[PDB]
Amino acid sequence: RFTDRVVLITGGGSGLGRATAVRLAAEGAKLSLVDVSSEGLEASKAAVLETAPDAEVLTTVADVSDEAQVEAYVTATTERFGRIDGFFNNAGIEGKQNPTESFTAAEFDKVVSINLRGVFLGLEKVLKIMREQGSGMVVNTASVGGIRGIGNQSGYAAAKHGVVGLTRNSAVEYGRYGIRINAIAPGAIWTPMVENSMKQLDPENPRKAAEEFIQVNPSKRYGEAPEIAAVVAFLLSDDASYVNATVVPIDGGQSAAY
Amino acid sequence: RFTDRVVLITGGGSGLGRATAVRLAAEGAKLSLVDVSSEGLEASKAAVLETAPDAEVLTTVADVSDEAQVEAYVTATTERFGRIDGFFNNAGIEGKQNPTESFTAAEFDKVVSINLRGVFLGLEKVLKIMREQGSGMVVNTASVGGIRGIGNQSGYAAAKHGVVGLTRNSAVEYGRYGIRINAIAPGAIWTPMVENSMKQLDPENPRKAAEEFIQVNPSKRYGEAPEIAAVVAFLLSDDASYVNATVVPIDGGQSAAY
Amino acid sequence: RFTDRVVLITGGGSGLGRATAVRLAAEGAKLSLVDVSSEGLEASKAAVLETAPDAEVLTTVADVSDEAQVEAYVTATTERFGRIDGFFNNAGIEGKQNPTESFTAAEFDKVVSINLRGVFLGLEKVLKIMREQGSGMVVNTASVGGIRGIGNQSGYAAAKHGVVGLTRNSAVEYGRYGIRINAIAPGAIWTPMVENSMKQLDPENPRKAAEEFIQVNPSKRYGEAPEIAAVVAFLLSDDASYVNATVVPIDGGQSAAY
Amino acid sequence: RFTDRVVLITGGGSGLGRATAVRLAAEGAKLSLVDVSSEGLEASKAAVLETAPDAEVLTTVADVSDEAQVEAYVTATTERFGRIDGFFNNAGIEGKQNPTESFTAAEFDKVVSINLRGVFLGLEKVLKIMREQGSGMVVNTASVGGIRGIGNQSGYAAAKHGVVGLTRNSAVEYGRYGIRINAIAPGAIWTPMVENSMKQLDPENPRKAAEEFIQVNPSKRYGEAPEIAAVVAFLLSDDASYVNATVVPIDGGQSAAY
Ligand SMILES: NC(=O)c1ccc[n+]([C@@H]2O[C@H](COP(=O)([O-])OP(=O)(O)OC[C@H]3O[C@@H](n4cnc5c(N)ncnc54)[C@H](O)[C@@H]3O)[C@@H](O)[C@H]2O)c1
Ligand SMILES: NC(=O)c1ccc[n+]([C@@H]2O[C@H](COP(=O)([O-])OP(=O)(O)OC[C@H]3O[C@@H](n4cnc5c(N)ncnc54)[C@H](O)[C@@H]3O)[C@@H](O)[C@H]2O)c1
Ligand SMILES: NC(=O)c1ccc[n+]([C@@H]2O[C@H](COP(=O)([O-])OP(=O)(O)OC[C@H]3O[C@@H](n4cnc5c(N)ncnc54)[C@H](O)[C@@H]3O)[C@@H](O)[C@H]2O)c1
Ligand SMILES: NC(=O)c1ccc[n+]([C@@H]2O[C@H](COP(=O)([O-])OP(=O)(O)OC[C@H]3O[C@@H](n4cnc5c(N)ncnc54)[C@H](O)[C@@H]3O)[C@@H](O)[C@H]2O)c1
Repeated sequence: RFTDRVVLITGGGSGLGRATAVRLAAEGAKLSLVDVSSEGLEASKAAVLETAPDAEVLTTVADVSDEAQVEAYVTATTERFGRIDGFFNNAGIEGKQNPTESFTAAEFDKVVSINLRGVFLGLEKVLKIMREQGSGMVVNTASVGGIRGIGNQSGYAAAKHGVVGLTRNSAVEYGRYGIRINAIAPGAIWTPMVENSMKQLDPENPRKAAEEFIQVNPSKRYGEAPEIAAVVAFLLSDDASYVNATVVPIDGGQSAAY
Repeated sequence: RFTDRVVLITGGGSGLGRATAVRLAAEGAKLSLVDVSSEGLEASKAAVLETAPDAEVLTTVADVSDEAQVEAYVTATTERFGRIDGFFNNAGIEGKQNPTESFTAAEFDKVVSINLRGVFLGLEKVLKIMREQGSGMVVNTASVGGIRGIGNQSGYAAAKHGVVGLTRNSAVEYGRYGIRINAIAPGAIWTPMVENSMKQLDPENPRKAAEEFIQVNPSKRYGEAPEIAAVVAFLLSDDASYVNATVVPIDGGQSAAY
Repeated sequence: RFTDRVVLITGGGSGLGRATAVRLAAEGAKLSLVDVSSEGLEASKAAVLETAPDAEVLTTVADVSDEAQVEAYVTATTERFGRIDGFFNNAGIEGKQNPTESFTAAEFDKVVSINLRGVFLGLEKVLKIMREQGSGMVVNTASVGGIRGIGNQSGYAAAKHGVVGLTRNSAVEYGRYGIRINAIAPGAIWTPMVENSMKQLDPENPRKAAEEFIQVNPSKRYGEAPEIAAVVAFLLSDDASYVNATVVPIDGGQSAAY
Repeated sequence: RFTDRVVLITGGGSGLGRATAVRLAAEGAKLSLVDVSSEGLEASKAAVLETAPDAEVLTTVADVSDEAQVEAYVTATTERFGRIDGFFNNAGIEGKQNPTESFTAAEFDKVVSINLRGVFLGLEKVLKIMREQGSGMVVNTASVGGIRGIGNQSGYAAAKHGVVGLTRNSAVEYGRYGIRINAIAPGAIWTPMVENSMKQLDPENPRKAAEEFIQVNPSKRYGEAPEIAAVVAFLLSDDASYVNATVVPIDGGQSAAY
């Protein structure tokens, strides 16, 4: 579904970004990966070539919270491929866990700058190009914490709910051009962020924390990165031609459970 | 994604059911189509064979509001294919439009028996088979009227919201077996039901009614049947392996717009 | 806020209905209580008179699943008071717990006839009267099971989600007259229904079942009937003059928690 | 319901903040009003005293985006009253209307700093006091734009959705102490912010813009400030003792309408 289509992925040097890069490459996509980690980008490109030896992959180091660097990764992508067909606005961090009264303004500002502002900046720059093209698909990475309350994550909760807001508002504005903007709300997916999250929950026994967290999930298991990549591939393809402004939870069913 | 996978579709003699049958067959599925209309079933099978000449298609005439007939189509399916990998619980009617005070108990009961009871009976019989298999994917057809208020459709609104309830409740029960149960919430899709709906809205000028209804939609256009089939194919495939108890609107973005 | 105002309550012979009757009478309301239990209705009236000695209370025995009896209680109410200012469409049953494949059509039909059809019939008759008056407030009792999946309650989940649907659809139709129609979504409130529910969950140890069920609740406790009555009094008063088509969870925050 | 109870209100110098101050004072509350406008505060206190001459009202000039000033208004409140029983975290601005690609990072940052960061800072300082007290009620002002997509308001949509996120996350954290945190989602309420919003929509004819905007609303009219104050009074009182982590739309029913 992606033969010769250009997909831009932020946070493409690890986890969901990498898994999505691999899935899209398998479907024929041309890729532009963006991340602050050159080490991660190198590994993601290598992972991609293992699945698709002829895949064209561009890598760019950029901090999504910096507007100048956002313009930089967008320019790098268009100069290399000449267009942007898909955009996985995915970069993000968790933030240090703490109850609201102890979360701190510094940490709140940090999480908001990357998770929310970064997503806004990406949309501001990429949507202009897509409107001129008269086409384009976008997926913003929210979280179940973007539609429900997890606790001890003021910054993340505010930022991820904010991402859903950007998704709904932008979708209403650009849907008339054929552009589709949706968000995914991943739950407990075993990625580097989630592994570290469990480390925060119980530094002395992260394994116990992880096992305990998933007990209440209807599917009774953690999801894997490729399971998220499969949904993102759907939302960036022609198969989602009439899906717009939606939030798709990928959580085994927990957000719908009482 | 459906090579030799058996998919059972109710309401398979027209519209969304037919479009989904065609898309799934193109992906290699074996099909069991169910409908009250033998003539519609014949046309759907011919349509499937035009796209996939070697497709195996079973057809069964059955009224979903009758428990005996529901058991009959499920039995016909297992005797023919030996298993059920996917289930598109899609049959339904709109009901005669009227404000709540004039909707009538007769029409309310009619719509509920087909749109809600029919979906329940399907789940009751099929989920047993899927649990025994240790696998299965289910998609129940709700509507944007199942998550929002459209007006003048007491019966449809109650029944479709009910379908969402069955989806959420059953998903919480069967997710532990690897089974996934989700619902689609189609909006303005041009099918025979929507065409007839606009005729009810303004018998004197159905085209004017259709044009006026879609003016507020963010995508500025009606959706087409294949656009629904593409989403159903995703939700019935391995790509939706961690998606459960969700409702996916396919409405150009209108349910999310204020 | 209810001096001289007439409020009609179904399921007024116990739990939430009785608690609401007491609260409304304390606020000066005239009452019309409806229930299948004559014993309950008389105990409710007695409870009302303890709080408001001069309260005017009418009691009518009626089964809400029977349209003729619904018309009977509405007529009894208008013949005695001459108008209906508020309507707490509250009667309901839980239904025998069982997974979807074992829920049975008989039990499904039973729960739907009382919880869903009963609410529809009440709206059909009462909304005509309120439209003619040019005023009126309605509260339909849904449940957290009407917005989330609890498990083992196909009938209840379908019917309560259906109640939310009736609420949204009817609210869109009658809002223009100044009429407001909203729904409440109670969670773990200790009433006779919840008491019996825990008995179903663990017959040998219902006390342990109740204890374990509430552990995950953010408020860490069960709600009490008067806490629901307070919200209903708000929704049936002039304070809710611009609140329409909403679902208000009264669950300590569990439906919002991941 | 508020005899001698201390309620702190940000954005208390105008619109919803002022109307809420008046309603709460009528119910016996002691008030602490916070705003960047000294004239606004003076006018609000005068309005309160006209309704309740015996009310105790403290006013403090502070910019909610500045942490030092937030700590200052909280300290001013506790030194004057010794406690904080209710908190209406309400201050906010709209932001200049523009499609996403033209919204600008500067305007995005401005709206987020006041509407989102301001709400977080308020919760961080006040929830500590309420936890120590073992009691407290909080209402954060979101918007229909915090649960739906309005269009042309990237900053507002992101910030208000973020407010809903803080509401849910904090509510899950503090519900165990008996504290309740909820959000209101006002729609078209005729206040100074909305009047200015219509001027942005059509500078040439703001009246036409306003009339056109409300046409689709189910209630067929704009809401008034006292109608919001009535809901906030409910949410800050004992009547909402089991209501937590919810978002209550006060929009005539439009967010529920398709
Ligand atoms: N339950 C949940 O909330 C949940 C679970 C999984 C993922 N997610 C979301 O999915 C997305 C990806 O997460 P992941 O699991 O793959 O984590 P990850 O840490 O494996 O990958 C995130 C990538 O983003 C990069 N990154 C971080 N800050 C950046 C910045 N300022 N500029 C550019 N790149 C930056 C990191 O270096 C890393 O390569 C994130 O938005 C995350 O919040 C949420
Ligand atoms: N906006 C919306 O609400 C919207 C728009 C399109 C479709 N839908 C839903 O999609 C589903 C399919 O709709 P469609 O557009 O393809 O309509 P359609 O009328 O073209 O097809 C519906 C099929 O269901 C069959 N059917 C009806 N009652 C039946 C019964 N008792 N037993 C068995 N079969 C029965 C019909 O014969 C027909 O073949 C329906 O559930 C419908 O409610 C909703
Ligand atoms: N968590 C939850 O889902 C939850 C918790 C409490 C209440 N509720 C809902 O609140 C409402 C009140 O329930 P409750 O807790 O007070 O239980 P309850 O059993 O104490 O009271 C319900 C009343 O409804 C009456 N009733 C039942 N069927 C009837 C019929 N056919 N016609 C007329 N009256 C009839 C009963 O006789 C009883 O007096 C119900 O709709 C219930 O589903 C839901
Ligand atoms: N449909 C909607 O979205 C909608 C409609 C009305 C109100 N609201 C929300 O309700 C709240 C009140 O709005 P309103 O209608 O009363 O508008 P308003 O302008 O009349 O009052 C808002 C008050 O907040 C103050 N304020 C602004 N920035 C501030 C800052 N940095 N520090 C301290 N005070 C500050 C203003 O001076 C003003 O007195 C806002 O949060 C607004 O977003 C939303």
